[PDB]
Formats: sequence, structure tokens, C-alpha cells
Amino acid sequence: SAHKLFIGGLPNYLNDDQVKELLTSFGPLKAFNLVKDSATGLSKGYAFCEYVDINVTDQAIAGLNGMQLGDKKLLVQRAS
Repeated sequence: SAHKLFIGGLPNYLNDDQVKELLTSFGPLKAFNLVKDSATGLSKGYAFCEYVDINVTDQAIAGLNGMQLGDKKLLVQRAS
């Protein structure tokens, strides 16, 4: 859907609350998950989210795509 994003490249030590805080700085979320290895529990650095508002979605992909977080760079797209 047009409100949904697929994010990769997050530093693997960031937790759900920290990733969620970065995302909600753009506007409110209606869904979120941070992808984890089922056996180790460690983050894979991917996240999926859905914003309430389409305009926020558009600004979030523009703002997050290419964002540098230390030695990592986010790659973000709409979740077609």
C-alpha cells in the first residue's frame, strides 16, 4: 500500500523503540516491525512500517532514503 515503507541498512544494535522514534519524527505510525533473527533475536537492520498519512509517507521516504547512521546508509522504498 501507498502508506507503507521497507527500510534497510539500520545499525543492528538499534532497538524497536529507537527505530520507532526516528520514524515517528516524520509523523504518526499505524504499523511497525523491526526484523529480527528468530533464533538469536538480533536485528537484521530491516524495518517495515505504515504511516497514517500519505503526505508523511512521502516525506519519510524522501528524508530517510540515503540517511547516514554512522557507517551505515539507509535505503528506503515504498512497499509495493
